[PDB]
Amino acid sequence: IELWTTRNDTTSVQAFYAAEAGLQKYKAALFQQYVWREQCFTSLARGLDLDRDGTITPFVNNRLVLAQNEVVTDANGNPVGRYTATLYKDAQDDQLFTLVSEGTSGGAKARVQATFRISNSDYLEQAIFAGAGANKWLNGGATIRGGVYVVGNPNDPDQYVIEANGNFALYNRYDLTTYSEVTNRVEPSYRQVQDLCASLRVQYGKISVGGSTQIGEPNNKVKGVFVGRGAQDITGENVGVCRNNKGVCTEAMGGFDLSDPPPFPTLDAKLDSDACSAYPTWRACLQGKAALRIQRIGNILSVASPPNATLSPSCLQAMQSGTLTLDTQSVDCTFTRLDGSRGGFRYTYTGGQELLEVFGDVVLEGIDAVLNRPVDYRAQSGSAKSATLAVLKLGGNGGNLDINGNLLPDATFGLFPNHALGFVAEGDIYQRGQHVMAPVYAGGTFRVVKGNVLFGSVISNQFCTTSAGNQMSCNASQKAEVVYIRIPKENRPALLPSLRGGKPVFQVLSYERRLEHH
Repeated sequence: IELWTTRNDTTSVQAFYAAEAGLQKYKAALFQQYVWREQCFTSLARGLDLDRDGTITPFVNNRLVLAQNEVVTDANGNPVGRYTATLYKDAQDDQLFTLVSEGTSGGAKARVQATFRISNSDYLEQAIFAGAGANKWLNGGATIRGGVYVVGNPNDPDQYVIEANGNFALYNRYDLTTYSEVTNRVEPSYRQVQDLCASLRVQYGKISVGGSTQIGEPNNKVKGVFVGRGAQDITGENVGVCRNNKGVCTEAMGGFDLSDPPPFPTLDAKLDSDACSAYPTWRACLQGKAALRIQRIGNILSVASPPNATLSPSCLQAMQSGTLTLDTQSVDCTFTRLDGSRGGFRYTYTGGQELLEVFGDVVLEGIDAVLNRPVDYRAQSGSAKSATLAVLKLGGNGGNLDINGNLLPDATFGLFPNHALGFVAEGDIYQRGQHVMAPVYAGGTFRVVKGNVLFGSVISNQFCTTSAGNQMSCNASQKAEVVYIRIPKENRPALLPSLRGGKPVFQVLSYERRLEHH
């Protein structure tokens, strides 16, 4: 709202009010279009979603009319004037917008206008976010339903960071009927999605694409391929080809398309997220927000949380060795709070279909974890049905995770992705179970066996596929698969990274009002 003192005649002041009525109405609407995108995502420079249903009305010749001859009314609801609000985008900078409201009132005409700089967070949505690798970021076959973001090595922007010549497919849809009886773990609205919002981004480096590689499909194809310094760093036999089961099928194709892009999140760097931004490091955050937190320096197991609640010796017995393996004997790491709330994790064994409930977030430092049998999970943190398990390194020991059986959420409790269990591993992750449904972070590398599929997302410094569980050699030629399933920001494991494309800004660069007639 803008208030000022004047000595102008009543006539011109009413012309100003008419215009200022238009500007401040649609400055609010413009800001509201800015908050609706901080909640598929498309930038403001490509139009507005005036409905708020995904229908975008674009800018024509950099201009978009928001209101033509709309009338301003007095307190009694009679016409005092008309105004016309027009929204203009800058030809050069796709973040600069000018809102203009020409007003008229009783034969007096006034014009007021404001320039904004608007940029959205653009929460990154990819099946695989890769880090810095070893000079290899994805090794071995893969079929990725979702985006793949790779950061690369800033001190070598000439390194092919993806030399896919076959053995690699990246799609922008999935349907969960194609997998063995896992559809009853996911919410109806989430079982077949045809817009995954996939893209290929590589911040530092080049990429090569050879025959039978498939970045998108002729029908449903990827929403952009933004690599390195420009379109120059998109090499290969298959660029511009978009025939079926070959080539790069893309809408847009240039260089890395992000300002303020996020670095690979690491335990020892600040992680600016709704839960962890106050702490100096992501690790300090996990440590401090953990419900259950156990450390292990050599043979000592020191409990650091819950500091005012008791544990069962069964719980601490299980991690004696420095490796928590679940398998065939139940382990109860829960405790009860002051107010009758539970905390920790509990792992029952059935004979059939196991259970691992997690109440709040739990982090084990200097401890490895292996879940050696299929297990259903249930997780909550008071209101929300989400939680995190962290295995962190401590003195170079621990921090690895092994999921050798299936790992799904329990249908009874909740359904994906309104029910998710997240995994932070500072070391490596090896999945030999056929189906695990979780968002996953591996500070080191994330290994997976041909044939097994992970639903959720992997953030990891390296991704690798292997021929068999026996193996740890990355050279593989068959395919593992990752299926990106968006998890809504609410009911998302708080202690996981929330990677943003850019910084959120809604800032006024200038404001002006001119009288144009009497």
